[PDB]
Formats: sequence, C-alpha cells, structure tokens
Amino acid sequence: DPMYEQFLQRIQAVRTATVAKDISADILEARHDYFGRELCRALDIEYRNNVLLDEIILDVYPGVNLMEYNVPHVTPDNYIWTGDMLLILDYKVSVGHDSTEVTYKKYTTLILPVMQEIGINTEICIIRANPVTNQISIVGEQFKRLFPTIPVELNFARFFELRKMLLDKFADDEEFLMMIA
Ligand SMILES: COC(=O)/C(O)=C/C(=O)C1(Cc2ccc(Cl)cc2)CCN(Cc2cccc(Br)c2)CC1
Ligand SMILES: [Cl-]
Ligand SMILES: [Cl-]
Ligand SMILES: [Mn+2]
Ligand SMILES: [Mn+2]
Repeated sequence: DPMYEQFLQRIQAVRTATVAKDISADILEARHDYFGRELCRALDIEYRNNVLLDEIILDVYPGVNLMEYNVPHVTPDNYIWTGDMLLILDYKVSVGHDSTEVTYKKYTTLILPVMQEIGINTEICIIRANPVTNQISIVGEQFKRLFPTIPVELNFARFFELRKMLLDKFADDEEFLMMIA
C-alpha cells in the first residue's frame, strides 16, 4: 500500500509542527478521497473529486451561454446527471454533522439559484461516512431513492494508525497541538 507507506515515511522524518500539521491535513484529505472512491465503486457511478460548477453545467447543458449567468466557481466532489435530474454529490468522513451542515448550506444557497435560472433540476446530496463506526448518512431524497442500499466495505483503521503516530510524536509540542485542533 504505497499510500500508507508514503505517509509513514513522512511521519518518520517530520521534525516541525508546520510540516506535521500538513501531514495531518493530508491524512484527513486522503481518507476522504478513499471514501469517495469506495462509494463510487459500490454504486458503479463515475468517480470524480472536485468538479468546477461551470464544467458540470457544460456537461449537462452543452448549449448554455456561461456568460449569461453568475456561476459561483465552487467545486463539489462529484455529480450524477441522470438526463432528467442533476444530483450534486459531496463526500464527507466525520463522526459528527457540522461539516455536513456547513457544506449543505453552502451548496444549497450557491448552486440551486443558478441551476433554477438555467433550468436544470438539481438536488444537493451529501454522503457522510462515520470513520469509527463505518455507518453511512445521506442527505438527498433523490439519491436515497436511486441507491436504497450502499454495499461499501470500508476500513479506516490505517488512517487512524498513521494520524495517531503523528499526534503521539508531537504530544509535547504546544505549537502543534494548537495548529491541528
Ligand atoms: C469533504 O468536503 C470537503 O471538505 C471537501 O471535498 C473539500 C475539498 O474538496 C478541498 C480539499 C479537502 C480538504 C480536506 C478534506 Cl478532509 C477533504 C478535501 C478542496 C476545496 N476546498 C474548497 C475550496 C477551496 C478553494 C477554492 C474553492 Br472554489 C473551493 C476545500 C478543501
Ligand atoms: Cl520537518
Ligand atoms: Cl466548493
Ligand atoms: Mn472536494
Ligand atoms: Mn467532500
């Protein structure tokens, strides 16, 4: 697993809180992308990770004149264009709901208004994995309808192992315990 080994090498060598903070953030981003790949694989949908909203619009509505609209340049993780409906997808890996709420608010208020002007029926979907319990929580009524079961096989233990080693290595470093938390 060259992903695990790459983090381990960085954790072995890191000496400063700033480089350590970046490793921690990279591990959190990596387990996020791991969940997205596994989810898209299980649902046999196309795997994407951050698509510019303008690019989504051009895929679903090639004839659009971009310059006719105020398109926020957000990059949701992924999308599903059924031909009648656009599900905007964002992955989350978290034990809590705050990150979901924050992103739900953002994409609801920024994406829906312009998609209604353009005329594309859209739903904001956030799929969260709890990295401790592996349970999946979905917001998006149309998504649940399309995918009533999510047969993922998730294992977040290696991400926990790596990040724990990093936190252990900097447990007596005041600068670090500030930056991560
Ligand atoms: C899970 O939901 C998200 O948090 C998410 O997918 C965030 C992202 O994709 C960014 C990379 C990332 C960081 C931490 C984790 Cl754990 C997972 C992914 C990349 C995009 N930025 C938002 C942004 C930044 C600059 C310009 C624009 Br426009 C938009 C946030 C982090
Ligand atoms: Cl360093
Ligand atoms: Cl964004
Ligand atoms: Mn993203
Ligand atoms: Mn995401």
